[PDB]
Amino acid sequence: LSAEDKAAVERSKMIEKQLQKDKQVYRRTLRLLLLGADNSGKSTIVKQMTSGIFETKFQVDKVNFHMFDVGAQRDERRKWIQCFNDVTAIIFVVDSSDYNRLQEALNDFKSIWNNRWLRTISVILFLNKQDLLAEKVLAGKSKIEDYFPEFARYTTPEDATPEPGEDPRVTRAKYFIRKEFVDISTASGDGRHICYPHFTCSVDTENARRIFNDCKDIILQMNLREYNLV
Amino acid sequence: VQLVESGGGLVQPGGSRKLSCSASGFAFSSFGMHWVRQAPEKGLEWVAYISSGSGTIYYADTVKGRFTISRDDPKNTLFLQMTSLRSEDTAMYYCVRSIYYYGSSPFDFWGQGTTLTVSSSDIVMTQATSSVPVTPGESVSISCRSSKSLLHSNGNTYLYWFLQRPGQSPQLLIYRMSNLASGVPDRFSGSGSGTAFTLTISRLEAEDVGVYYCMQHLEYPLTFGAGTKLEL
Amino acid sequence: TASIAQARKLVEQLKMEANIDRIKVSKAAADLMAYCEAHAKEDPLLTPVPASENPFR
Amino acid sequence: FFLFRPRN
Amino acid sequence: ELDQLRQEAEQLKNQIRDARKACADATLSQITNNIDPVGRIQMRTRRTLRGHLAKIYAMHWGTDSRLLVSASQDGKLIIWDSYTTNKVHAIPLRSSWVMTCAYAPSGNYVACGGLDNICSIYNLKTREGNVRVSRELAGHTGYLSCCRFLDDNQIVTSSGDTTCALWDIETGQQTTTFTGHTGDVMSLSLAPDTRLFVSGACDASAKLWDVREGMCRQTFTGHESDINAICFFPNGNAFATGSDDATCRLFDLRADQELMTYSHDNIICGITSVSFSKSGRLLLAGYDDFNCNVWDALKADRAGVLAGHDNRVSCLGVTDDGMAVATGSWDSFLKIWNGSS
Amino acid sequence: LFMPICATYLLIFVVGAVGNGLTCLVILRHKAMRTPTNYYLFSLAVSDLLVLLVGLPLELYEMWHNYPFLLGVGGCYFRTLLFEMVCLASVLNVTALSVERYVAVVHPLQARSMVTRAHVRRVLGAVWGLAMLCSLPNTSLHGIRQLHVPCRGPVPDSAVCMLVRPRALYNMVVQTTALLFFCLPMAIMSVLYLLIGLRLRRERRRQVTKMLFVLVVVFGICWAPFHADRVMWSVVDGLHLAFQHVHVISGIFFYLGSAANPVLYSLMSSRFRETF
Repeated sequence: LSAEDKAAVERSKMIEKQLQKDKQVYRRTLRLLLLGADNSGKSTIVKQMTSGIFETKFQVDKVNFHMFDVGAQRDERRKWIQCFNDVTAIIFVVDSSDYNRLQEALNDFKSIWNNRWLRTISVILFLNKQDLLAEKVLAGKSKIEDYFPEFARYTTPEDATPEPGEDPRVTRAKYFIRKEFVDISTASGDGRHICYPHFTCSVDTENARRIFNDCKDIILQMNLREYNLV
Repeated sequence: VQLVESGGGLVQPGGSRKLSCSASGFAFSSFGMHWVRQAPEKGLEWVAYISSGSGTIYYADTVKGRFTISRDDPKNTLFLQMTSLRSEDTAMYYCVRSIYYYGSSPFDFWGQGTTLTVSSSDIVMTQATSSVPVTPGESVSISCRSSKSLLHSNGNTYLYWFLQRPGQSPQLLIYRMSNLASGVPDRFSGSGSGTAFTLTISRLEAEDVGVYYCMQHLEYPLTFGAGTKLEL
Repeated sequence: TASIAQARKLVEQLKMEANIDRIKVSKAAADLMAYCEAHAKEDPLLTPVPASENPFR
Repeated sequence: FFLFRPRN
Repeated sequence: ELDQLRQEAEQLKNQIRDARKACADATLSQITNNIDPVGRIQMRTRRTLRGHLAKIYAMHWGTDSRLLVSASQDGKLIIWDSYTTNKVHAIPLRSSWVMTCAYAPSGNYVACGGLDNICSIYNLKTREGNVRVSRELAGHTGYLSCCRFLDDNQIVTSSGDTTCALWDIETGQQTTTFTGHTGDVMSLSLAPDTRLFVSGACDASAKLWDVREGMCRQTFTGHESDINAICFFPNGNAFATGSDDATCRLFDLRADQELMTYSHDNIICGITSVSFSKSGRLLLAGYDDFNCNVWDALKADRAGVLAGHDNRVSCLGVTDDGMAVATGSWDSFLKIWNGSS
Repeated sequence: LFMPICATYLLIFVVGAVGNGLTCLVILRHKAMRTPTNYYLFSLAVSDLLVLLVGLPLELYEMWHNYPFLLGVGGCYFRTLLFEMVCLASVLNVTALSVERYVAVVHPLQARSMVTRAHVRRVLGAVWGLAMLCSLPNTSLHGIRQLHVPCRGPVPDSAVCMLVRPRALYNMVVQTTALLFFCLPMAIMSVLYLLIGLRLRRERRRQVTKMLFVLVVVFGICWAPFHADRVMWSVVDGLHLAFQHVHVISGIFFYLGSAANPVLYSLMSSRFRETF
């Protein structure tokens, strides 16, 4: 190696040092993809925590989270969703204030769930805007059975312990929405993905902790499989 | 882009002095740095080298041990500490910028200098003549002959050409033969056989007056030619 | 409405495409084959160069 | 009666 | 009357089909049956580039046939000296999800873009020493899918916004916008003369565009699914395509129709990248299988395979000198392949 | 005497060879099976396979030809060293796997630290280097011996590999290796698998919690007879009929473990079942 080639190799080695020093960070960070219609409070969650993509960053218990919200991109999701085949979780937010919007949300959840490339990505499912759902179902001006007729026969499962201070009507409605999404979650996938339904509202400060616990479980299952325990 | 050297002055023999150069306007961390001296009315001579990240340091045999080269990247300052000065070390010390990668142009920037007054296997570079009289508009040729073939197995011919105008730091014209850095491409050119080299000026102008120095960059003891001074 | 303008644009572009001066696939294939054979001598992937001319070895 | 030897 | 307009569109489409059928006096397989077969191409991994932290999406060759630019979703463009495997530059990007990279034909600039909807032009030859963002080019209601330099000042871009755009880099403005598609445009190929370029899109059609006139000269519609990759034949008279359907197709501009189709029943995975050899006799494609396959562009026979990847090949660029084939994969490695002897 | 022992040994040999070959072949052949977590499994498979190949064939030979050692003095030292190294290496592979699987208790550091092959190479080097280094002290004591003076000496006129130094030093080595490579690994495994079961118990998989202690029990059953043999010989004279039974049964159990390690650790896992 001539005098110049040795220095070029030194430069390459320093670049390798930088690449390792930021590889450590990259592998310590947990990548999250945030999806949901405009009716859904993705913006509210991110405010409580490159027009095409917004990289929010937040930290819980000294574990770094990267949260990507895909913005001004056409709705034919099929293509760019290939990129996120290697993310810790998909955070799916749906507006629980029931309307015809919710069936479209269910179809979108299906499309995300059954995607060839997301075959191994867990979905953290925020059934957001619970305050509005409670108000709406207590007022009764519009009732979920108008759009989802199966609610006329649905009765609260006993195993789902209700939250304190919540009316049985609200509990039944929110549990029905939760079940309607979970059914799509369970109909396909041989355990390679799990949905983690969480109810939340705009004022909720806990969402980062919920994502932390869900990523905990997802990484735990990935380890159990990778290390051959399961 | 500035490299401003500090220190210098007058030193009694056997003393110590601490030259420093401040780098501004470029990513100092990524650049290798050289010290090149010029004794009064004599040619350029290589002194020391410190690579990026300080991974590699080299010294001239006439400097080993006596001088130490160090850099402080966050303060954008290069240093050269001299332990036992001698009358032979009286020279204007230029801080020289270098960056090394495929297609890079080493030795592309030279600081203004710091005047310091004190009260083999090396590739010998020979320049055909000390002086060449010329007038504007003439085509000119300067030639250098190395003691070793600089054409490496890599295909590069590590020969450099510098122009030093009166009262100015050397300016890099051709960094590997036929590669032009600060060039006026219609005027400057260079070619060589790998052991004999020549620099051609197609149409000389008043701005071309100065001493043209050849340098090799194949072996670390970096050896400049004595220089050819064009006069008009 | 936008639909009628979109349809008019579509038909205009279709007319632009219709009038192009096509050639027989026979001559097109002949030209591609002629180019392939003419430059076959200088394709390091089709006809590997010796290890000395190969820059990567 | 013959002696086996340990699996060293 | 919109009904008459759509009926006229149908009649024009039938006229197009009639003309193309009338021009189909033969077929490429019939004409080329007599040509000597290529034989088994046994390309071997000459270099492996192991720098990237994550999936490699795109790579491009400099005109010098020695330098590479390689993009990974970590947000790094690493410029590789292929001969020595040295890393010439590591460019940290302000957006991590980068889908395309381009190397200026002069070598002065590299472009990159992705889900940021911005084509970032980086200056590699600054006086300050560091690579800096020369300009950011931003208009697209969609991710940037492919970018290619016409010169140091003009760059074509394609996006999921169903449009391609010709940008004036000095001003940062769209000189011309190409709007004839209906799905996401996924790949661009500039003709050798740089007057025309062909864009494949998810609408299963490849369209030829005149860079100066700004109009779609022709549309090609042979595929069944998204055209993930496109590459001009070296003489500019034909171009190859690759689709999610595991079929490549060779289209001729003069004949305005498919000349050949490249498919084998052992392949059930979509083409990710396509590029020709210097002579055009070899068509190389990446597949998601994960290996690459070399196709005789005229005989349609699979001439060889490049197996050395642990995940799907995402990019495939033949050197302008024809001397090597680079192949990037989601396994974070680039493999440079060359002939056996 | 011989034929039943030979039959059991060769059945164990075929079963364990099939298992270990299959796990190595799956690790190598399929792209999704060369993750760094799999290199611990490959090392374990290699260790158990060498335990079978180095011990089981030559043992049967000794089951029929005690007098004379076939492999010679250099072969004597080489066989003792390699066999002891592979046994200790299997033990330390299991212990390192138990420590690495403790990441189920500290969940994200597995991804943060193991995913780099540098860590797997470091820990495997530690395993095998320790195995060789701690194999050396025991193996230095064995050297081909024969000393009879022909007063009315017997027919055989041959030599055998055995303890050249004093039996007390061999007892020291045997008991120290038994402690540090059965009792300490056993304690580590028991504690760490109790903790794994405990943190998998915090809810609101069961087969994992069962299988972990199945692993601990198999380790005990399979290695206790081995150190039992070595200690029994080091501590003993007319009793050697008991040792005659102990050696054979301990061989059966030890090589059954050497064959079962693949089934427990790699083959029954979800990943391997999905790639057969």
